[PDB]
Amino acid sequence: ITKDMLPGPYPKTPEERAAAAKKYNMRVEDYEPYPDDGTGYGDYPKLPDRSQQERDPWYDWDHPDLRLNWGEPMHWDLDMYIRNRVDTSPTPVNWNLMCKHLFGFVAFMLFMFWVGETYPAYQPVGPKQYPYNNLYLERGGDPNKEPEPVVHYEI
Amino acid sequence: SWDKDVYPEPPRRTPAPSPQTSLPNPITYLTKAFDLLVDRPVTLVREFIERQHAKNKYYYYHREFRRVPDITECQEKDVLCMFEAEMQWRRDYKVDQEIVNIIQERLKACQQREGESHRQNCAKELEQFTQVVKAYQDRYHDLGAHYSARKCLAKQKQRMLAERKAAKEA
Amino acid sequence: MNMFSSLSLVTLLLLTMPIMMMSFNTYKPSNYPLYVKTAISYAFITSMIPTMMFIHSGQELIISNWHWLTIQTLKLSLSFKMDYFSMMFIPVALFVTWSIMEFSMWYMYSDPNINKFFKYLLLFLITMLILVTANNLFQLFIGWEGVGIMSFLLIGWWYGRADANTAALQAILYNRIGDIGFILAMAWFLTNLNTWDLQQIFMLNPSDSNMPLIGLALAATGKSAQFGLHPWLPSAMEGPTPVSALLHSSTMVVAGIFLLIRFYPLTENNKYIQSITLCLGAITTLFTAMCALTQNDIKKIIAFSTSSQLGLMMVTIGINQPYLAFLHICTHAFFKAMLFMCSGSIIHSLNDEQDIRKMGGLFKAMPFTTTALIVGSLALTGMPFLTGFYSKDLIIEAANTSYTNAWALLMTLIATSFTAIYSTRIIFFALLGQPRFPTLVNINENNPLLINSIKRLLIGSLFAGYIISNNIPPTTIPQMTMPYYLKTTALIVTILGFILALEISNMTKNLKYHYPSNAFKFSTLLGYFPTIMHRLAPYMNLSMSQKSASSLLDLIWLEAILPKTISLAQMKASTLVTNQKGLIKLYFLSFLITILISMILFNFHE
Amino acid sequence: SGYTPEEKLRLQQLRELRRRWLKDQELSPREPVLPPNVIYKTYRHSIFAFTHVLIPVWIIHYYLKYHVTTKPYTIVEKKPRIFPGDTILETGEVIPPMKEFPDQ
Amino acid sequence: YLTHQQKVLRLYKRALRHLESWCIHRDKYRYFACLLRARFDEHKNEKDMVKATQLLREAEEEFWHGQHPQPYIFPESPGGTSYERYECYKVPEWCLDDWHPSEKAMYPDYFAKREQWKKLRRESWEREVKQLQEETPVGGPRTEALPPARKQGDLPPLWWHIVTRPRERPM
Amino acid sequence: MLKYIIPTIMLMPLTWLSKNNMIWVNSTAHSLLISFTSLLLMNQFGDNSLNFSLLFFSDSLSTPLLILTMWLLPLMLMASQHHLSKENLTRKKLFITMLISLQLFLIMTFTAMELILFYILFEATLVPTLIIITRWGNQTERLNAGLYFLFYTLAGSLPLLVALIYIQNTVGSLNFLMLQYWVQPVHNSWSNVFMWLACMMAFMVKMPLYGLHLWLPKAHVEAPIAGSMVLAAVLLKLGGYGMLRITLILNPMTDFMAYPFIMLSLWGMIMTSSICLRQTDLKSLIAYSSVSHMALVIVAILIQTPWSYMGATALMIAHGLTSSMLFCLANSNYERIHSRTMILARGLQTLLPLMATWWLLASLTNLALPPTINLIGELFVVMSTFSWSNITIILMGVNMVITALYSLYMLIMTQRGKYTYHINNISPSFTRENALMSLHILPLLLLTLNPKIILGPLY
Ligand SMILES: CCCCCCCCCCCCO[C@@H]1O[C@H](CO)[C@@H](O[C@H]2O[C@H](CO)[C@@H](O)[C@H](O)[C@H]2O)[C@H](O)[C@H]1O
Ligand SMILES: CCCCCCCCCCCCO[C@@H]1O[C@H](CO)[C@@H](O[C@H]2O[C@H](CO)[C@@H](O)[C@H](O)[C@H]2O)[C@H](O)[C@H]1O
Ligand SMILES: CCCCCCCCCCCCO[C@@H]1O[C@H](CO)[C@@H](O[C@H]2O[C@H](CO)[C@@H](O)[C@H](O)[C@H]2O)[C@H](O)[C@H]1O
Ligand SMILES: CCCCCCCCCCCCO[C@@H]1O[C@H](CO)[C@@H](O[C@H]2O[C@H](CO)[C@@H](O)[C@H](O)[C@H]2O)[C@H](O)[C@H]1O
Ligand SMILES: CCCCCCCCCCCCO[C@@H]1O[C@H](CO)[C@@H](O[C@H]2O[C@H](CO)[C@@H](O)[C@H](O)[C@H]2O)[C@H](O)[C@H]1O
Ligand SMILES: CCCCCCCCCCCCO[C@@H]1O[C@H](CO)[C@@H](O[C@H]2O[C@H](CO)[C@@H](O)[C@H](O)[C@H]2O)[C@H](O)[C@H]1O
Repeated sequence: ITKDMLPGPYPKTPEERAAAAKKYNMRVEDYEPYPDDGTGYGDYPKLPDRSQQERDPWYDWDHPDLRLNWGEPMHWDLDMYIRNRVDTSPTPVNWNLMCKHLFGFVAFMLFMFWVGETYPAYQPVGPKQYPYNNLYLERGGDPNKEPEPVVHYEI
Repeated sequence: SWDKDVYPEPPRRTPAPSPQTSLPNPITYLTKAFDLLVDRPVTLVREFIERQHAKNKYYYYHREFRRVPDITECQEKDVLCMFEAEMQWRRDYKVDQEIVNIIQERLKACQQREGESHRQNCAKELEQFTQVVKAYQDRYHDLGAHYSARKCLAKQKQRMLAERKAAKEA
Repeated sequence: MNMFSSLSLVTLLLLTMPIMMMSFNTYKPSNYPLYVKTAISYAFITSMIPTMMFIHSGQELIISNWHWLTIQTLKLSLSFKMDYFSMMFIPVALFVTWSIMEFSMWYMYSDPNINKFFKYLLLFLITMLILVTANNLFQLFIGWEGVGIMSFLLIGWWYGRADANTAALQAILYNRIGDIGFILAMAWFLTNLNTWDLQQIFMLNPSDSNMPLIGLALAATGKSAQFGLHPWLPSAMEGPTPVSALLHSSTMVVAGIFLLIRFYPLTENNKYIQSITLCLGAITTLFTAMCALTQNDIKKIIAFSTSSQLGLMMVTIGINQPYLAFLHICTHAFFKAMLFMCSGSIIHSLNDEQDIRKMGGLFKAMPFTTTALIVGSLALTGMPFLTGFYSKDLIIEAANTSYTNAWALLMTLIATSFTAIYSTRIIFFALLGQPRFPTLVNINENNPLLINSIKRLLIGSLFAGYIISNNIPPTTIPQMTMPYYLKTTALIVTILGFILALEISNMTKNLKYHYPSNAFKFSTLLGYFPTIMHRLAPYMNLSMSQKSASSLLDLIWLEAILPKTISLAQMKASTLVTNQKGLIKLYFLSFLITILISMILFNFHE
Repeated sequence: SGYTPEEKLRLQQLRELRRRWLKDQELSPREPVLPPNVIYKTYRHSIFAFTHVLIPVWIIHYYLKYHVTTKPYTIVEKKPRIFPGDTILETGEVIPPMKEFPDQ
Repeated sequence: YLTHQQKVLRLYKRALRHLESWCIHRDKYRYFACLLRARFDEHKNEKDMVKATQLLREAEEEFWHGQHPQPYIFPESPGGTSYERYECYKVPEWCLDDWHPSEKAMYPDYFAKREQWKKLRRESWEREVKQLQEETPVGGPRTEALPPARKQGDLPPLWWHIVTRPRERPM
Repeated sequence: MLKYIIPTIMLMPLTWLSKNNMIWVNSTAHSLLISFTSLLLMNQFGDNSLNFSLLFFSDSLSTPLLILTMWLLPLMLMASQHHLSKENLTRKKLFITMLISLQLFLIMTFTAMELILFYILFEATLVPTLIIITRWGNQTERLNAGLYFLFYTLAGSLPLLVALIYIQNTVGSLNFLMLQYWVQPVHNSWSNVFMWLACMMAFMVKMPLYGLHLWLPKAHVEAPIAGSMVLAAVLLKLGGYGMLRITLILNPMTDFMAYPFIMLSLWGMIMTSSICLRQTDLKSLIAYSSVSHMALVIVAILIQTPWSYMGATALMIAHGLTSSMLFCLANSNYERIHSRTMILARGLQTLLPLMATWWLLASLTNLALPPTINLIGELFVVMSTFSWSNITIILMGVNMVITALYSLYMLIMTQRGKYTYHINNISPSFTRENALMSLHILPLLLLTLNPKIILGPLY
């Protein structure tokens, strides 16, 4: 690899754009660099922000696991778009609708748990009764002191 | 083997077998098989090993450290005295760590031994643990990684000053 | 004592022996899988002896054999708790693993790395036993992370498949998030109680236990796949079926529940933690059962079933019935392991087909798998006096008569009806009707390893719950007085679930074409939680990692503000100094300025 | 839609080669050339129990009896439950029975 | 890049597979598979291409609305439960060259035959390259198609990695 | 220490007077013997350190660092002898001489009694290290890596020299045993703030602290394998060892001066862990992993608790073996495919089964699987930072999640999936490479059986 075949600065003139496209093995009509802010993209092509999962799995790829061909320009975020990471595939339900139903379901359940906490179910019974002043000694009470007696009567 | 005063154990009360079934107890026979197949051969091997040990009796000793003047008696910057006082303080620090460890072991043994009645029946051990942890915290807590006798003494004097102040105004 | 402790340790040591022999000392790869299977069966026998002594007299003990490390006042020792929970779980776990490994000698026969598979299964078992018998939190964490890493290696068994690797890492990710709660509890207990030992934690019995218990709850959320950290469990169906059987029955998933049971002396005094666990379990049991209603992959249906049953155990924790939660762990291990092996039997017969839409007509072709599948389905739905009835029905009765969140109670009961619906879904589509599988028929379930392994778990799924309930000592006061409609609620809502499920299933045979509702898509796609979270969270995190942390800061601004600016200034200064004309006149003129300034401005002459 | 004549010919030629290659993966009779009832089911189970249960339990029991249990609090047992009407083996003490119950 | 006919036939196959996922039962699927074929048949002879494209455009929108959110996938197809399952067992043939001589000695006959395949590959390479040179336009190849062998005794150019590729079930 | 310094020096005549074909055999055999004798430094006492003479002393902190240092020299020789095969004889002996000289400077650095003696040997390590990087690195960027490495170090180290000389004038001694007794508290003033910074910044750069770490990913990506091993395993720990000693004389000012550096470290460890998830160079990923691990050590040293100092010591030793092992693993791939790009060669488990096992074990130690000493060290720091402030558990817990993701991402990318079709030169793992990996992992795991020897003086 020679320096002329390595990424360079943002292309300013149409001849540079035609030269950059050639270096990246692209049509000059398909080649578009990242916007020339000060972020450091240079002339590296901006390719569609699509996961490698979206590529045709029946094509005879040079790298079948990545679904990449040798010599094709790699997406800047290729390592984020491998099939083990971010998928951008179309979904049967619209993204916005999907968020409404998931959030709505969660919000409803959280509300109803507050309601059920404010209005608990219980049985029509009085408290459980324990002997020996509510088991004062067994629960660890100080032997040397004296609890106020807890008395339970028959009914 | 170990001092029972240091590591106390209440007297053990085992109930006697009082069966109310006509079926044989599978554990009893298994217990007998274990003593025959496992305990007896193991005891013979150990008894042979103890015979060899009895032929070659030799002794080791618990090192005894004489007391030396502590940091309070050391003149400022006198490294020769500070060094011996500092080494003694470091040894005592290690010993106090193990004293707390003994008390915690007593507390943990009591909790397991007393079962479901442990809350009422381990009050004495929980008290002793509470008091020793308080004393250990007073001596050694908050000194930092670069602790020393000098810093420990500074901590104590601050505590004595606060206790004097509270006592006086009271 | 000496027999009890010796045999309890020999059980654990026996399980490590096939691992140590892999050091080639006495090694015969001819039948390592049989060697490992035999070791499990012997360990099961030796573990029953101390179990019998506990049932007889209640004998329990703690073995702190080896002193590992003292950190000032924190003495760390290898310690084993041989109590109620370990003496009952170990034989159940070993009995189930015995069947699973025998099933695997058939299911994985043609795998070239079958020896490594059995080594990994055994390591999975060992780490769980470390978890279950651990007496201190550090020893527990060893087993806690051990099972997690063993799941990673077994979920990703077929490592050439990207989806298998993705699922394996997903299990690690969700479980590490829960582990944050585990280390929070360890830090809190060390700071506040000066211990990681259970004895000291329970003796000191802190009243202000909200922080440590929330930590333990978060750890249980990840490990037991409760709502919020739940998706990884259905994703773990990437692993070979024997992994799913062992993962869902007697190892990983129940560890989260088991952790909360081990700390019941704290949770039973904290009503705030009870409320949180109750609600977390209720949404889990309802949500995952709902997802199971529309799944078509047989392993995924059973996976969502496990999450739903795990949610039920979390409910049982919430209503302060830890011993009933433990019993459900034991009963559930039998019929849930059987269900996976039955699905493995079908999957193998249909050449790795796992979609129930391509099954059917197997009721007579696979009579023994059919019988095991029906028994397991009935045990799961709580048919009276099968193994599942002896925990599930007590749990429902206890929840009905408890002072509890009313909404959580309804969610639990509805999820019980859904359990009957998705169980019917498997039976209807897999066994009944006409075959929907390919024309070359290769159905065959006549291998003795398959039959015997399923047979042992079938016997357990009938009698294990009855035998266990009649031997364990009472530790609570069961609530046996209640109105008839609270006593029979579990059976009634289960029956209605069966009736409603049958009508739904038989309607699929009508010559009418229906369009999917939003509820159908919500259930099918798992409430969209994986679709949104598994895309948005990785994307945002991975975008930040490159755009900001790596590029913006490391490659740009941290370079610019120090080395790049310092170098620039020096270079500019150098050019100023050295860009001289070489003229005598100019140099001597600057001498005149220097001398003048030296006196007028700085008074060097004074 | 159908193979062009040139595509048909290439597939036919590759097909011949592939089938010859697969046929060449078959092992010959001598390969690999390796360098140089009820009772027998009791034996394996007998030797296995000896080397995997008896020997390990001999080692553990010796280890526990003569090293672990010779140190304080290494093996701690919950004390046995004592019910009314029991006899203590150590002392011979007899625990009194509970009071007389009311009828129920 | 797909013609109109290719798009219409791909939609038909895709719609039948999702239809079968909904129906499940074979008799029910047969009924609706015939009704669906009738809809495609109702416009088979449409000649105004603008009209036909609109029909195809609308049919794809109808398919998207009515697709199964979890369609049946053949186990070994992309996205199936056995997809890529055996890739970890596929080992390239060149690995055999690195076997120790004592490992090769275990299969004398296999490795004699392998040596003949490598001889065939070596003797054929230069002719393969030459054929590709003289059959490729000046600018370069415009498609990925490869030619067959022309002369007798020649092998189809670039055959080795297709012929000697791993078996689908290599163990 | 003469029983170690002198035999280390003798390795130089040994290498130069060896037969031409026995330079690797002789130097490797005898450096292993020196490592064996290093275990005699384990004679440590509960109260006093092992004080040999007026120049050298060894305590529980420097002992494990010494044994790691002397263990690494033979491993480095084994790792280097393959890529140096075509080098001419005299230039091989020079390379080995630089490695021996680095070991000589390091063992004297970790045992120097006097802080100025420590400074000089602390600084002498730059010369052989810089020479190794710039003379025997493969790429053009090694010259720039040498400069960044050199001037980042000297930018902080020259102020340290002024501070140390100032301290000796004020106190009268820089002997560390003397300073333990004559230390005085540091009062709040702008003079002491800059005294504090001069005393700490040189060590922060070497750790490296987040924000002063840019030199490190350069130095690794350019250094030869032996340079990477000693850089990661030992040279980073000069900074940690430096702070552990010098913080004695900076109290109580460290109470608040630590805040900016704890923040940089607590946030830095998450930033550098996240960075690892998007690295394309395998050597650069391992380098960024070191920055994240050393962030814990900086936090541990700065909060100054017995638990944090024990965790810091265990972490430094554990990271030394793990990180050096990872560089050796990455280098073994590099010797076949001659590229550091992580995604280039995949599915290597299919082609190199046993090597994939070393990859798994190095990954599990990197993510601190219990009870590895990696986990012991990290856990002790987590326990102590929670007491410092409960909220740190959020940051420490998040970093544990990210560490698992990138540790296993590296494992999955290179070992699993499908192999690259056109990479057909993946020859079987050599005995030398397998022995190199085992000599990392085996001692690392054996230390789990007796962790106290790597927990430092606070044990
Ligand atoms: C036993 C189970 C107990 C828990 C049951 C929980 C049920 C609670 C469900 C809450 C979710 C409702 O979420 C709601 O769904 C409807 C249906 O599309 C959406 O409705 C909206 O979107 C659709 C489709 O785009 C359009 O017709 C229109 O824009 C509008 O109707 C709402 O924008 C959304 O807020
Ligand atoms: C924070 C305390 C330590 C701060 C130390 C800062 C002092 C400078 C350290 C690095 C000095 C290296 O010396 C010099 O640095 C610059 C960049 O910095 C390098 O130059 C590099 O950046 C410049 C500008 O982007 C490019 O023109 C050049 O192609 C590239 O190599 C020189 O090739 C190197 O010779
Ligand atoms: C904390 C105090 C530390 C003080 C340390 C002082 C270190 C001084 C290092 C040498 C300074 C000069 O080093 C010099 O820097 C400049 C830019 O930075 C480099 O110059 C390079 O980058 C600049 C900037 O794009 C270009 O204009 C130039 O064409 C290119 O050659 C030189 O190649 C390098 O030789
Ligand atoms: C009065 C003070 C004088 C002090 C002098 C003390 C040392 C005197 C050494 C004299 C012998 C030198 O030996 C001379 O150099 C080297 C080293 O041995 C030998 O040749 C060398 O070849 C290679 C290295 O290249 C090695 O195998 C080995 O070092 C040696 O065999 C020469 O064949 C010999 O002629
Ligand atoms: C981890 C293994 C390391 C392997 C190291 C290999 C090198 C070994 C170096 C051996 C050095 C032995 O050095 C010598 O040993 C003898 C024992 O015979 C000691 O002999 C002395 O020991 C003690 C000294 O208090 C007394 O009992 C008595 O004065 C005498 O026996 C000498 O004090 C010591 O000078
Ligand atoms: C990564 C970058 C790290 C940067 C860290 C910055 C830390 C800043 C520390 C601030 C404390 C400095 O030290 C502080 O200075 C002030 C002066 O302003 C001193 O003030 C001193 O002189 C003033 C006169 O104005 C007196 O009123 C005061 O009595 C006296 O203490 C204090 O004695 C000292 O407390």
